[PDB]
Amino acid sequence: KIFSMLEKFGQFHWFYGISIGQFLSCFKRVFIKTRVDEILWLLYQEVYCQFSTALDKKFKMIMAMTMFCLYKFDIESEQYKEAVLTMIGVLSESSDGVPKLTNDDLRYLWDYVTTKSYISALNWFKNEFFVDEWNIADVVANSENNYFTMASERDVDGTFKLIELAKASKESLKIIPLGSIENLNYAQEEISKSKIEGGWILLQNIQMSLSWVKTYLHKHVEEHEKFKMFMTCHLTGDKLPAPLLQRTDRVVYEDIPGILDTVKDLWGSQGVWSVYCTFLLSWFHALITARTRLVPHGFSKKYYFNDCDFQFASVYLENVLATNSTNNIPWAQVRDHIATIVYGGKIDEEKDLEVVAKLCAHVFCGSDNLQIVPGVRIPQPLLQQSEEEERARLTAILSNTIEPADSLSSWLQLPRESILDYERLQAKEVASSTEQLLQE
Amino acid sequence: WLDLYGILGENLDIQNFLPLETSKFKSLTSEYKMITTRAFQKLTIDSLKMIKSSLSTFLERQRRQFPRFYFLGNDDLLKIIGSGKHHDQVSKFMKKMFGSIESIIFFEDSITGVRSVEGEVLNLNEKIELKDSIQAQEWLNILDTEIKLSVFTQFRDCLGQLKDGTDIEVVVSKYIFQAILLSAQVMWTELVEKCLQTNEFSKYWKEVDMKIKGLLDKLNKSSDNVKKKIEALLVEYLHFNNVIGQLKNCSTKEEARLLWAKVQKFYQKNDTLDDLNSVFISQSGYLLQYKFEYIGIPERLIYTPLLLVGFATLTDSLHQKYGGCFFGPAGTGKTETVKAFGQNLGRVVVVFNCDDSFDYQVLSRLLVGITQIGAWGCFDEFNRLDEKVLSAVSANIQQIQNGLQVGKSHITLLEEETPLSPHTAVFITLNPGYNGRSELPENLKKSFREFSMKSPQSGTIAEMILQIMGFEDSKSLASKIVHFLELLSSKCSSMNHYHFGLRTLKGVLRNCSPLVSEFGEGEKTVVESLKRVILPSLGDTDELVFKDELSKIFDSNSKAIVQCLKDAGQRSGFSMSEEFLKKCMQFYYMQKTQQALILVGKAGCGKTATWKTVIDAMAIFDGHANVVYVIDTKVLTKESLYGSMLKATLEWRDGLFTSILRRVNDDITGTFKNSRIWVVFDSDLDPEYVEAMNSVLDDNKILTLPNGERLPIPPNFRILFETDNLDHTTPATITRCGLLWFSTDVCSISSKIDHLLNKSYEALELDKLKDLISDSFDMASLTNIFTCSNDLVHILGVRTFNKLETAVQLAVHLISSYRQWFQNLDDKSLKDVITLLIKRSLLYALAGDSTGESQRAFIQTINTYFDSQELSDYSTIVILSFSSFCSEIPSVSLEAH
Ligand SMILES: Nc1ncnc2c1ncn2[C@@H]1O[C@H](COP(=O)(O)OP(=O)(O)OP(=O)(O)O)[C@@H](O)[C@H]1O
Ligand SMILES: Nc1ncnc2c1ncn2[C@@H]1O[C@H](COP(=O)(O)OP(=O)(O)O)[C@@H](O)[C@H]1O
Ligand SMILES: [Mg+2]
Repeated sequence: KIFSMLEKFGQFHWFYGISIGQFLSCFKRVFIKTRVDEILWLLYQEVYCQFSTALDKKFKMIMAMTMFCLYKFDIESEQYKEAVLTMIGVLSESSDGVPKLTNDDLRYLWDYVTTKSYISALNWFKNEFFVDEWNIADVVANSENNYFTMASERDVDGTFKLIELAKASKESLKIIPLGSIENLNYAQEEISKSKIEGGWILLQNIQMSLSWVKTYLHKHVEEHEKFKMFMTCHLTGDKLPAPLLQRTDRVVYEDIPGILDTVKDLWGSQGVWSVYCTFLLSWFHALITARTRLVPHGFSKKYYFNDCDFQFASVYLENVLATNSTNNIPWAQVRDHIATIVYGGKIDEEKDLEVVAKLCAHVFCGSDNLQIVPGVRIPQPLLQQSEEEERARLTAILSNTIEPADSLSSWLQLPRESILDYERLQAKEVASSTEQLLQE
Repeated sequence: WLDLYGILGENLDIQNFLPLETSKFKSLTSEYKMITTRAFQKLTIDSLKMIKSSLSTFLERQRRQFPRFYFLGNDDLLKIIGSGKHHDQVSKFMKKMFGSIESIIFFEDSITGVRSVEGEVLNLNEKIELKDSIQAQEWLNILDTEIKLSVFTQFRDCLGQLKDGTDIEVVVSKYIFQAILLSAQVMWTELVEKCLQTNEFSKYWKEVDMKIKGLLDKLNKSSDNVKKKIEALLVEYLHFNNVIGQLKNCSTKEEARLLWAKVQKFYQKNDTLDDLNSVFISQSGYLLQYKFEYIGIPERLIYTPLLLVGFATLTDSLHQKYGGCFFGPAGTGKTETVKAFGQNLGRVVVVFNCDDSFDYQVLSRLLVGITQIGAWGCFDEFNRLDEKVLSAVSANIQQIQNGLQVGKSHITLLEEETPLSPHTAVFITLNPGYNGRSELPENLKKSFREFSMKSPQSGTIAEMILQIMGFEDSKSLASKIVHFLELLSSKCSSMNHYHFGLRTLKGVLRNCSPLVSEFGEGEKTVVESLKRVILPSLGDTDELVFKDELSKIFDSNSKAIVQCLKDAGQRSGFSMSEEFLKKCMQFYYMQKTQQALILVGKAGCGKTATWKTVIDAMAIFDGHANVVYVIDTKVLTKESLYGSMLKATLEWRDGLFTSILRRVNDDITGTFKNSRIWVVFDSDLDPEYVEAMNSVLDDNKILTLPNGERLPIPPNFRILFETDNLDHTTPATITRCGLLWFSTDVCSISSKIDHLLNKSYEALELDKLKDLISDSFDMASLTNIFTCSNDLVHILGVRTFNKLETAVQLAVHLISSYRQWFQNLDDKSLKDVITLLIKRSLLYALAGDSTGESQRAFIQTINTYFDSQELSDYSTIVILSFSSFCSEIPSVSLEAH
């Protein structure tokens, strides 16, 4: 049944195709890592962690919902069947009906959907059933395959993630973009050299050299221990060969949908004033990338705030803090430069410049008590603390925060109707897709 | 042979590299000596081309020795190396290497100084004696160093003079523009910091205002070179006054400090022992090093707020050695912003016009050319590159950025190790969301820092520039111009070519500049400039709208040129209608200040005749000989138009337009110096064919070839564009050219008949026949016949206006053919025969593309609408008696086989 699900997913999009070798290898890892139900449970979490990274966010929620479905529909009773199907239906705007009271998690889902919260209702199954998630680091570490491929939509790139991964692994990546015959020949020489003597290699934009990918890469993957191959392709690009993709591990890279999760990631990726400034910058970057997804109401268009803007803003913050050492930090200058030069360069309209100026005025007020979100207030550093103590205190005040269910409205200070429409449309699409998927 | 003898046949210790090439050169020397002796008392060119192939590595190493040779072609490199002792061949290519230098001052076989493009003269600190045995690269390198030292010397003693307390009005007559500019900026930032230490700003504001007024007074009575210098200093001082006035209006000190931080500041270190690195520029905290490269007196931009924010984001990008990315709609000032940033940083920004022909090898060669030099590279229209090439060169660009950031001495690109100068940088200007343009991959977009410049400030630009000419009321006039342009853009028909952005404002100002001597600097001049720029490009109802708004928002001889046009049409057989003469006047007045023109109208509406008779009028009026090159753009491919790279041996082959530009730049026989040269692109404006000339059309006036060749466009080199529609023509090339729309046809039916008849009798008593055929071409019947001819359904739909040519040519051919039997019959028979032939020609020219029933209806209506001889459907003239087709059928009895 799970294989039929994955085959339907591959029937949707070309990148989502699945072979039998990968599934059987995953089943082997189940045993490598009431008994038969325990192996079934471990199979569910192992297959989820293995093949969730090969799908984008909507298909991640689709797969999580239908897998939690299949498990619960197996285990629980028919009243649970009716309640879950009617809750998916009212989430899908197809069938409307209250659930029948019995355990507790169904009541939690009923609370989450009766408060008109949709994204959290979709993610409830992922947080409830599955208790593990995999990033690119977990995929690269826990794979017997030495060949990896990586996909993303246009106007986003995850080469920096692989560069960081190689740096933390004490390896030597070698980026060879494709598109010209000189780069193809250089990549052939380097792939032979790296197979002979070890070393990592990365091929960028493989969809722009489809003939070479169809011949040389096919005959190479078809046929050392410190050697890995990485390939980057565009999800909206031209179709790539099925056997070559089935012979390589597939990872889809996208920005983290959470706000607090984005803050935690940007904090873990990095005197006391420098620590405070980079904490504020991480919070601001997470807030603006969360607001960026809301096309018609959060902004006026679709923008893309990547880590390069974060790096440039952090460099500017350190340059300001080092030069202005008289403790009179030019907060207005920092606000103007971040809202105008660093994060405002890509902005084309004027209402978007106004809203990014409002955001920068909110997050860089330079006050002793700053309330960046309605739940968390970040005090300014004292005059007698150290860098390590400041970092520990900021991590502690970050960890105690709990993201609310309506964090796309209260934290972004937006009208509720637009957010409700966006969440309702997205959850309706996801629930309709899983309803069409679950009937066959 | 001269180039080969210069590189190998005369220089010593140069033949020890390649012995086989030395032997081949000796054999070619013997052959050339034998040929010269035979001439004094084909295969040589082939042998020269064959031995040219082996010279590629030699030229590559020569370019490695002097990195600025990468901007020269192989032939130019041969010319500059072969000039061992003449030394004048180098002086012609300084515009190709440096850009702002056009010649070298020579004195007694020694160098004295350089000469800028704008006519400025820079005197070197120490004259360098030139040896007979020296080579080009040594003295070129020491001249490159000496120019920077001379610029620093002029800046230093000019700054000392200004610090001593003298006024700038006496200093501007002594030093070059760059020294005055840099010293003035240093003095201004020092005084502004002194004022910011306190709360007082009014005294310095008043001092700056009096200095500006004094410069404006001195502007009128100064020489042309000094006029340009004072104009550029006045632009800078207007920026100074704007900044000081903005600082004076700050309520608190914090916002004053922030506003001072956001603007470019020009400091000078007072501890460094190295002279060339003593000046650093601070903006928003980041510091960049002045290069002290010679600039000349460029057209200084008006320092708008958008320009300052663009400068700030360029400095922010270059602090981490990243790339500068400017994106937005066309005609907003991206390339000019990059060039102005470079000029403020004391270097000439080298601009490249990207194309589809720029593959990986070409772009990588350009990158290694600019990184070895240390110059700043601008990749203008970065979207025009192929997506594959854009992804491929991402590795090279990232390698350059990493080498600059880590201070690596050498980088490896194109399978070779080359030094990387720390002064180099890369910029891109691109127009997103346009037809026929690729998209940058994100891994490449992460190596550039984006900035959007969709909305410029045209009001500040117009106000400052009109103040530069010294208009009495600058603020009100600028507001009126900008409001008028906005009303014209908002209250007109939504046509594709109706763009009223900033390039049209710049054209209006450039047209108002030379009319001060005829209309006076005021309202009349600006409305005349607005008319002469915008009116030719508007339609019919939009013309009335333009006139109405011009009368609303604004309160309010040419005999020789019109006489010249009338004479030109008289010798060409044309006729001056109101529309034709209006179009000729519009074309003349719009080309007077615009070097590139687009002629848009219906097919056969009068474009070619218009520009040909205007060309004849120019030849009569000015006395200049005129040569015209007509090129059909889409008949030829891009490779045959611009040029191709022979991938077998990596050598350059010229196209057609490039060939014309090269033979007008070379100027071998002195015939192109005092002539006008017109290139007419008489086909559709494909973006892929025309956008390769964006650097040609705009103020750059340069054609960036793939092989690094940078051919400048001479001021007498004008480009036309004759076309039918602008459906696929992108606005990027629309705004760069003065457009001339043809709302209606420029000629009448009767005048067209008369002109075609005159042409036909020019192509050939005759006076009696001409009078008879002119009398038979009665307009009263002809107009009604042509009006009735529109009812017929015609296959291969052609307007009846275009079918006059077929009718007149067929009729004249018929009379010419039957003239052999026209001297033995009376007048009435002659009239009947001629009118029968004319009716037959009109039938087969007007309804000849229609069915048989339509042809019968048309011969019926031409018989009713014309006494004369009737025309039947089978009527003919046999050897001269009218008959039918019934008796012309011969009896045919075919055999079986
Ligand atoms: N003022 C005039 N007097 C006489 N004939 C004229 C006049 N203006 C135009 N014509 C005639 O109009 C005809 C078409 O005009 P022209 O040669 O300028 O076409 P065009 O604009 O080049 O056309 P296309 O775009 O179809 O190539 C010509 O045969 C020319 O003789
Ligand atoms: N202060 C200014 N800012 C921008 N453009 C200006 C300014 N002053 C004059 N201009 C004129 O505006 C035109 C801008 O062209 P530009 O948009 O830079 O070309 P591109 O479309 O290749 O970027 C130039 O021809 C220049 O002469
Ligand atoms: Mg351009």
